[PDB]
Amino acid sequence: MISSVCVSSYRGRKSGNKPPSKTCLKEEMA
Repeated sequence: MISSVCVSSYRGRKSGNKPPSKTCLKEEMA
């Protein structure tokens, strides 16, 4: 695997669409 932090370094490494301003992930979990 790739040594990363809590996240698995997956394509959705945008921070995830939080409850407000869902623009971080904006890529179906990728």
